Amino acid sequence: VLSEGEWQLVLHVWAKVEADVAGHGQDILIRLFKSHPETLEKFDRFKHLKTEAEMKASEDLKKHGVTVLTALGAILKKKGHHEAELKPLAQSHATKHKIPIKYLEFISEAIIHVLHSRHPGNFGADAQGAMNKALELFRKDIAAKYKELGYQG
Ligand code: HEM
Ligand code: NA
Repeated sequence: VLSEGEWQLVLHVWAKVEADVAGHGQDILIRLFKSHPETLEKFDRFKHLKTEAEMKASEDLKKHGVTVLTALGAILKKKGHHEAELKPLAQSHATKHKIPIKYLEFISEAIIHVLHSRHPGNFGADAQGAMNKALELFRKDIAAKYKELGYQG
């Protein structure tokens, strides 16, 4: 369980993300796909993209980035009371997309990397630790839901 103090570090960096969610989503998706190319193969819409330049120029990738980060934002803003938000997300990522927890760990890493790089003013050691705690809570709750849904993750 996160303290309120930890949630405020989380939401204070998220407020900077929200200056330009589209830009942050591009950086984060591209970071994921470059760091762990196997993750791109899960995307039938995007797996043809060969290079970072092609990724940067993809209007649909940018759109998806916004979808992803807005969903994650809505979860974080619940400060752990995210049962309703996680249900549809768990069901799609388990049953339709088939995303192992391992890959959730990878996008968590991508998120932290990008925030560390873009927001040194709001992502010092304490803030990063809070965000890590929030993303670990997220993955823990998702993993539990995966199991309920019949997916080993
Ligand atoms: C913070 C973690 C994540 C969030 C908040 C997130 C959020 C979303 C949302 C909102 C959608 C659209 C609605 C849906 O189908 O549920 C989506 C679709 C999808 N997600 Fe995720 N996602 C996350 C992690 C992942 C990861 C790590 C992968 C793969 C490595 C992945 C693969 C997909 C795929 C393949 C789709 C369908 C894309 C399409 O429209 O063709 N997601 N995600
Ligand atoms: Na800006």
